[PDB]
Amino acid sequence: NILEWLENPSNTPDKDYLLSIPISCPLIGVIQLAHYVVTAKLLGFTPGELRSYLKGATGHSQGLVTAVAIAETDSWESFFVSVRKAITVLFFIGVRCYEAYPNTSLPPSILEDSLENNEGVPSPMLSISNLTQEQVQDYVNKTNSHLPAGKQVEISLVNGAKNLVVSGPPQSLYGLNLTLRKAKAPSGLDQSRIPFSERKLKFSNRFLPVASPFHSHLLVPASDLINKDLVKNNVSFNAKDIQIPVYDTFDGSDLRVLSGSISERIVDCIIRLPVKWETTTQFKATHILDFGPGGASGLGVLTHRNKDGTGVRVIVAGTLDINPDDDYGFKQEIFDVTSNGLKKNPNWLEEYH
Amino acid sequence: MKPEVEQELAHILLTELLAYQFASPVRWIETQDVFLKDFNTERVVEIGPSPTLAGMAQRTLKNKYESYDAALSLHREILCYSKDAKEIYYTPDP
Amino acid sequence: SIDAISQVINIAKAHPNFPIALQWTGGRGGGHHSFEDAHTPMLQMYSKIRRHPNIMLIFGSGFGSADDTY
Amino acid sequence: ELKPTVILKLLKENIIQMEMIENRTMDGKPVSLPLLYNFNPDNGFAPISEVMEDRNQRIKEMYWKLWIDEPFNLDFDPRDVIKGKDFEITAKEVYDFTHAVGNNCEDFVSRPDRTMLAPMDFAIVVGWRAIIKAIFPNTVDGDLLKLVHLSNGYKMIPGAKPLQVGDVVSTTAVIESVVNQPTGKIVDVVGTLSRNGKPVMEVTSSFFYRGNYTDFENTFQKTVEPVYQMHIKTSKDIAVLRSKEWFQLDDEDFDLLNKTLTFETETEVTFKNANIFSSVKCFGPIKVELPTKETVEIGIVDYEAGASHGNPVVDFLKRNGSTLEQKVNLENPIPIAVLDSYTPSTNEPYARVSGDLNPIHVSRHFASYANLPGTITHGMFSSASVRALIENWAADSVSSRVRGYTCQFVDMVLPNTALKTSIQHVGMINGRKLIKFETRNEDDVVVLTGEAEIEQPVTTFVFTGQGSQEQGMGMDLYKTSKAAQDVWNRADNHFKDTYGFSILDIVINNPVNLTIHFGGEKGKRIRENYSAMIFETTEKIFKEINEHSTSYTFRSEKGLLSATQFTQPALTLMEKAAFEDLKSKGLIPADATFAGHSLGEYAALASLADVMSIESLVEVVFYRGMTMQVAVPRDELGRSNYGMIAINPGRVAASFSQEALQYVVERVGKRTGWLVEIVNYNVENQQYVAAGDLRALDTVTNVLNFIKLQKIEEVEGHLFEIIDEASKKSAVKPRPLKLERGFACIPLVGISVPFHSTYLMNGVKPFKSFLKKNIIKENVKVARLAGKYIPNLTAKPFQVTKEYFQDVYDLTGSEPIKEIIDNWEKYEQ
Ligand SMILES: Cc1cc2nc3c(=O)[nH]c(=O)nc-3n(C[C@H](O)[C@H](O)[C@H](O)COP(=O)(O)O)c2cc1C
Repeated sequence: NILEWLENPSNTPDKDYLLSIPISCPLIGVIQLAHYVVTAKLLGFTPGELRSYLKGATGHSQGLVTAVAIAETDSWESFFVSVRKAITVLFFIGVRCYEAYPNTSLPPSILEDSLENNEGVPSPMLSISNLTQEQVQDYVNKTNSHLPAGKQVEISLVNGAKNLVVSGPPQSLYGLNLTLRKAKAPSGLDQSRIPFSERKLKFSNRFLPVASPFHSHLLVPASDLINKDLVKNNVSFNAKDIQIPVYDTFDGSDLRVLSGSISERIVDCIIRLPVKWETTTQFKATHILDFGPGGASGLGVLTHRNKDGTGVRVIVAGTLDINPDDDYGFKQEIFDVTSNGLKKNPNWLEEYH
Repeated sequence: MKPEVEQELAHILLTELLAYQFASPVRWIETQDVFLKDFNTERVVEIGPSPTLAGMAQRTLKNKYESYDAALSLHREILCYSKDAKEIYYTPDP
Repeated sequence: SIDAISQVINIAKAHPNFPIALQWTGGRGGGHHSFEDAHTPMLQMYSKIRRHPNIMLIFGSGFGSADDTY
Repeated sequence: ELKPTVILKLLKENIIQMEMIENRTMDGKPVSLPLLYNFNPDNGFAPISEVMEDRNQRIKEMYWKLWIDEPFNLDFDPRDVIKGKDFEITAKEVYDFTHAVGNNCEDFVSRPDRTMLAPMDFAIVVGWRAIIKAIFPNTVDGDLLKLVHLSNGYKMIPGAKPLQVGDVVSTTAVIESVVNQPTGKIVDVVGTLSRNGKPVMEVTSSFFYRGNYTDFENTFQKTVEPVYQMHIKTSKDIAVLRSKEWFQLDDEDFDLLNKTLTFETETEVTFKNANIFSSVKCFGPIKVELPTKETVEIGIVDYEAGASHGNPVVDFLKRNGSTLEQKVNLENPIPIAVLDSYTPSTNEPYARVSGDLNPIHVSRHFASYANLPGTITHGMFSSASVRALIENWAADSVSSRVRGYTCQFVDMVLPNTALKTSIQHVGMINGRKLIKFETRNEDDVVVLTGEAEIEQPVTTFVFTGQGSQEQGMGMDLYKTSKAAQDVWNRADNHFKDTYGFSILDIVINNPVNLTIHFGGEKGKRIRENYSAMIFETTEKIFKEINEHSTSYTFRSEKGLLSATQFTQPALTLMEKAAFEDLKSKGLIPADATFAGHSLGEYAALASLADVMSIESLVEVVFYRGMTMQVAVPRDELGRSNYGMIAINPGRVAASFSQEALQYVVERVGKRTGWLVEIVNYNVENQQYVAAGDLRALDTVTNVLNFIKLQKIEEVEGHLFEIIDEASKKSAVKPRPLKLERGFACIPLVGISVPFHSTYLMNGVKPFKSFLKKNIIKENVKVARLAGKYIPNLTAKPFQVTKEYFQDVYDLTGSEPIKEIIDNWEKYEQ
């Protein structure tokens, strides 16, 4: 009962129930679509007009559903059709992926140990920073050598050069975290008097605020159920109706060009295949609009970090705020009619040629 | 087998095992492996005046099971009667 | 080191109009040398440096010709 | 939907019927409870009066339609056993139950490559129809609308696995007791769940019919009494016991003097009225403790009487014996956690999953007619919810570790109420932890209390061998513990009576010399015991002792406690005393596996399997050390030419594996011809022990020193060059030579015999015969050993199987074994 929670902030469920995917996926989609609608209306555009002003669209994991829905919109009188399509896809993904791998209680000793060692509350996804994929895969391989096939972990998101997320059962990721804790150096440790080659690796790790192991082998059995539900509910995406290229999260290719079912591919990308953000974002552009959730701690800022120095500007389209370094934009930038609306980031090769 | 026959054979094997013990080598590597990996023993309690076998078990853990214990989240405990009396008796300090 | 570069950036920020010549050198240089690699600190701090137009980036510690400096 | 709940009309010209309807039934058809009333206009003040006759029958018929799927019949004996329908546990039912009660453990969730288990609470859904049918019979008459559930409990049967999806379960119920108390009638029911013919777990439930009952002819009781322990000191006690007609020994001539007796009885009484029994029957086995602390039966208790005011047997046992309590409390309770829980807004889902379709939990009108505070929550839901809390916190979310759980329903609880559960570890019982809990509602009123029995983590016991003794070993425990005191005093008394010394004196004072005096008859007897010792391999140990010896003197340099014959018994006694103290504290897990390093095997086999009594244990340990002493040739100075060396291969060379050490030792004992071998494999590539002539250890120590100092068929030939070089460089020294060290080789102090070596292979079979005289045939229990004991010889769990029997041959040959293996088929049949 979303409207009741919105009008009455006290009848709203607790945070953990809101974070479960059968709730989370549809509501994140709704948030993205609401931001898109606000952006279009404040600019006087129909959704088709705003889409036409775009050169392309894409999404990080779940956002791929919203991106395709946006690419199909034409007029305000038919926007709810694509809204229904996207929300239905997200609803069925959430329901079937929660039925495939529901969460269960964690032994309190594990939570106590994680909290004592300044680690997050364990969850089905662990983000690792400052390590390369090669390195993280070696650790994952050694951890998987002991676990059985159904408790394996794997690299789910390649968010950057030294930014990776590993998905799997919360306890397998806790064991991986123990192994990593036995391979890290304290942040305080000064190594200024140690030759560079001999210095120990300082790298971060934390559990993400999520409630399902996405892009993992655990959710595969939900794929057929989701595809049957989408068919029974008459939800499909036709390449002739997508008017801007939508980039696949696994290989960065145009989904329109793909021959099979686009919805099946999107579901496969969300639940099974890993996400390579850089391969997907290898497109050329001067500006990137982030309608996602999370404000300045979301997808837009990560992409900015990955594309710094290449003259690409990122605007967080879902938040109004002032950035001190002004290295990325906020909601005000999209509607500013003066020159401050158009801000370009530095391309070093050209600026210091 | 009938219980009496089983007892007879068990006694024969036991008395034989003991007679031949002071002549054969003490296979402690295999014993430690058996009760650290095939049993996943969570508590090792050492009965004796000094922590000898407990230290041996700790060294065995630090050399063959660092990865296995972490991967399976096995948090083993090694207790010697001479020093870890509180943990054995569950008599925590006030 | 990184901290030294941050302090140089702060100096350049306090005086945005004065030219500041940032002379970066790795531990590979002759004379008194540090323990730092010659490239990772630059890969880390190049963006921060370039956000200040009054800082001039000079690279040293191991050059001898136009071919290896190009 | 809007449905009829109460219909009121005139059934007859004078009879007012108030039919109360329940719409949440087991087949969807409403069930009505017709309540009848008389209308008497002549009594204007109170025209209406209830028809009390058949009222309870009507209430029970309604409850039978709601709970029991069988033809309505109240005419069956409460004394009979109730048989329930076979129940097949499926994944859907486990899912529904766990979601209804809020259990989030992962054991009960479908997961790949794992079988799904059912929670212990599922026993009630499996056996509810059998358990609740116990309070229906006509003889146990009461108003089911005033029924109160007082308590419920589960008890896993030892050695049984937990319930699991796919299992077919049969249930059986019997009424333990039904007693008319002044304020109502209590009915005690015991349900038994069986799987594949074997029983799995037992369910106990106490039910209360509130009201006034005086039909004592229908009541009976059955109580299992506490175990009573009696120590028979004098002939006066024997005379007192024999005067009792109920004290019946199987062997009338049994010698009870200086024996400990335990009485395990059960009392079955029937009541003539509130205070007087119409019949009393007390019966059970009498057993005597054996020297291995084992109890065997020697007689029975039986007592029968008519009208009586009490039980004389238990009165006598209480007055003259001691009570044995399996529960032992920790020094102080250990707080586990305080948790918060909530009752659901509706009782319908739990009712529908458990089958308990009682209208007071779902119907407003029925609850109001019952004078209840509202539509109360099932007490069983609260029990399941608190047990889920305990399982997660007290057992660390390991289902199987919960073996017992009981709850007392103290006060009622209403829907949408916040509960507050405090869990704590208070004691132990047979290796399991005792968990108390208490649940308070928002007004701080206790509504639920109970106990849980949680297994400890998988445990192993390892017993240290020789080399760690010290003056005062185990003496503090001897000061404090009674079990330790009993162990040492039995050993000391035996040593004093047999060999004329006290082991406790040696442990406490560590004398340098000890003389035994043979004056008098006792002395002569001790001299005989000394003379009878032999080292068939038939040399006599103590060759100087003869029929003219008046005394003998054990000698040493630093202390006799560091002498083998006295060292081994002291260590064995200290370890056994420690383990017996642990046992007296309810601290030993029943499935614990054990092993012993060298002399440790004996302490371990005595501590965990009670294969031999204390007096037998110390004799074998004393003889074992005595044979070792006279197993090597010693000069007049007691300095032999054999020793032991501790080696650390990883210290001589980082790439020197144990197969590399095994190479050097075998080659150093091959090209030189002297006796040397690895006796202990302690830590892989970090700790090894070699035994042999003290001379041949110096060459090994030197050879490794050459390997460490330098970077080291050709390989075999090259090593032969090294062995020869060091071989002569130490042979020159006198026979009682000195072993020094390498960077990684450190000899042991005080060791002169190469035990755990092929040297002592001749004097083995005679030692086997000696053990057979001391470890008796009947004292071995295979359940105590099978799968738990790990021998140093064959480092595999003790299994009585043809593969194990074949295995012992491979290491060391044995004539009896090949007979067993060859005739293994004869023994099987
Ligand atoms: C012989 C010699 C003397 C130097 N003296 C100084 C000095 O007095 N002060 C200083 O700041 N750097 C000094 N340096 C460092 C260099 O000026 C410069 O920072 C850098 O190390 C040159 O790197 P290269 O030797 O690889 O070309 C000296 C270097 C050399 C080889």
